[PDB]
Amino acid sequence: GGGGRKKGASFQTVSALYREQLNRLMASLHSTQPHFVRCIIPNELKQPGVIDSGLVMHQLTCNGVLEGIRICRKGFPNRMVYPDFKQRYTILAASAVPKGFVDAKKVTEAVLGAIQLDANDYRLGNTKVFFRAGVLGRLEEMRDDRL
Amino acid sequence: KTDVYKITASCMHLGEMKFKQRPREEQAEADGTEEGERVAHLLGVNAADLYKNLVKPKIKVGNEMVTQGRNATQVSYSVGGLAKAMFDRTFKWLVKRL
Amino acid sequence: HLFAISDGAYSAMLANRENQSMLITGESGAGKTENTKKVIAYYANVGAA
Amino acid sequence: MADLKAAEVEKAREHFEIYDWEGEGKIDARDLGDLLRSLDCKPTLAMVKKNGGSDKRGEKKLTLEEFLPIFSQIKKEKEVGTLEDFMEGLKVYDKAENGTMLAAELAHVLLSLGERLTDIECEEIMRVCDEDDDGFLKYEPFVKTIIAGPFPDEGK
Amino acid sequence: NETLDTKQKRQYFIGVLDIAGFEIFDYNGFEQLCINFTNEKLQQFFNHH
Amino acid sequence: NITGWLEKNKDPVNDTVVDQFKKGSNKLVQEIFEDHPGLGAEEKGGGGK
Repeated sequence: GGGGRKKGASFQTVSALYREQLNRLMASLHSTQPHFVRCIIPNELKQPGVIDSGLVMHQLTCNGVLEGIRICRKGFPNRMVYPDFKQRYTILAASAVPKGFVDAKKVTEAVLGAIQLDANDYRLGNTKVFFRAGVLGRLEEMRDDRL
Repeated sequence: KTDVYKITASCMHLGEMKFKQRPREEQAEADGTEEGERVAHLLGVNAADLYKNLVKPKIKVGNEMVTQGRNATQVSYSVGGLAKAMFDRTFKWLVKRL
Repeated sequence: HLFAISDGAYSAMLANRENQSMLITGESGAGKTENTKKVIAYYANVGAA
Repeated sequence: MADLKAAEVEKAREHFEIYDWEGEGKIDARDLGDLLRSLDCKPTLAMVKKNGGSDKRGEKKLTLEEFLPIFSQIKKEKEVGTLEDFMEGLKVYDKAENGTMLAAELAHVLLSLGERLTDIECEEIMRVCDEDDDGFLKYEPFVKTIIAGPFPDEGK
Repeated sequence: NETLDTKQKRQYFIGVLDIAGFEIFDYNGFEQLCINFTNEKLQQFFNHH
Repeated sequence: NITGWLEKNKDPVNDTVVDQFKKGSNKLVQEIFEDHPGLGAEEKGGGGK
C-alpha cells in the first residue's frame, strides 16, 4: 500500500489540515482576475467628521498607494485583440476598410484611424493590442450609441 | 451556397497562424490577425474570445476552474487541431444533409 | 461608487470569461465589511431572477 | 429643382378627398402623417414635427395647397431609413448572428427605445409575422416586408 | 451551505475577501500570527498584481 | 507504422474555443457543433466511457 498514515487523518495535525486549506485558498486567489479597494482610516480617536492628514500621508506611502497611481498612468492595462474591431464595428463605420487586406496592423490603423484614435491610447505590439482605461469601453460605447 | 463555402475555406486559412518563440516562459502567441480573422468572420464567432482564449482557456481542474497560458507548441498543435476538428464534423454533417 | 465598481467587473467577466475576486484592503480602524453588506444587497438587486 | 408630376398631384388628391371627412377642403396636422403613409411615403414623427404636423387633433388645419409644397419638400430628403440602417441594429439582437431573433426580446426593446411603440403595435406585428413554435422571428425578411409594404401577393 | 447552494458543480464563481486589519497583542499562540501575516501577504498580493 | 496512433484515437484540441464556437453564428457553422443529434458538445465529462 502507501507506506504512511491513512485512517482518521494521516498523521496530519491541526496545522497540516489548516495548511492544506491555506494552499488551495491562495492558489485559487491567484486563479482569478483580482479587483481591489484600498480604505483609509481618518483618525484613531474613533471620531466622525475629523480627519488627520499625517495619518493619510503615512498610509499612502506604506500601503504604496502613490505607487499605484504612478503605475496606472504609465501602463496600458488590457492586453486584448485586434479582430474585435472589424467584425463588430462594420455596423459603425461601413466604409472603414475596402477590398484590400494586407498588413493587418496597417488595416487596423486605417479602421481605427477612421474612428480617430491615435495609437497610444490603444497601444499595439505584434499579436495584441493593449487598452488604456476607457479605450475598449469607448469603442463599445461608439457602436452602442447607434445601438 | 455561401454558407457551406464559408465553413469550408477557413480550414484553408487557419494554418496561416504563425506561432513564434518568445523565450521568457515560451508562452507564444501568434503574429497577426489577418490569418485569424479570415477564419473568424466566416464562422462569425467572437473575435475577443478567439485570440485571447485559445492561448488562455478556462482550465477545468477536476471540476473547478483555473486560467492558464499555453506553451508555444501546444498552441500551434491545437490550432492544427482546430482545422481537423472543422473538416471532420462538416463532411459528416454534409452527407446526412445530402 | 460601489455599484459602479460592480457593473464594470460583471460585463467584463461576461465578455472575456475572466472570473474575479474583489479584495478590500486596510488596517484596523477604517471600514471594510461595512461595504460588503451593501455589496451583497446590491448583488441581489442585480442578481435577481 | 424639385416639382410634382401631374400623376403625383392626382394621387395626393384621390386620398385627400377620402381623408377630409367633413368637407372643409382641408386636412389636419395629424392627418398629414397618415396621408404620406397611405400615399406611399414613410416619414417619422420626428420628420412630421420637422415640418409642421402633430400628435393631437384640433389645432391647425392645412389645405392640399399647403400639402403639395410639403409633399414636394419630402421629395428632396435622403434620411428616410434604408435596409442598411436597419441591418445595422438587428445585429445586436442576434445573440449569435443567425437571422432568428426573439419575439418577446424584440417586444421589450420596441417599447423601450427609438420612438417607442405601444403594447398594441408590438403584439400586432408579432402576430402578423412568422412565429415558429420556438419564437425565432427572422430580422431580415421582417425588415424586407416593411420595405415591401401592407399587402403582398395574397391580397390580404 | 447545504440549504443555500442550489447548484453544486457549476462555474462561474466570484469572491469578496474579508478579514481584519493590523492587530497586535502579547500572548502569541496558534492565533494572532495569522492576522498580520495575511495583511502583509495581501499587500504583497497588491504588489505582485 | 504505430508511433502516433494513440493521439489519433484520442484527438486533442482546445475546449474553451470550440465551446465558444458552439456559440457561433451563420447557421450551418452553428449546426456543426452539439449533442442533440450527436456531433460535438465536446468536453466537460460524460462520466468516463
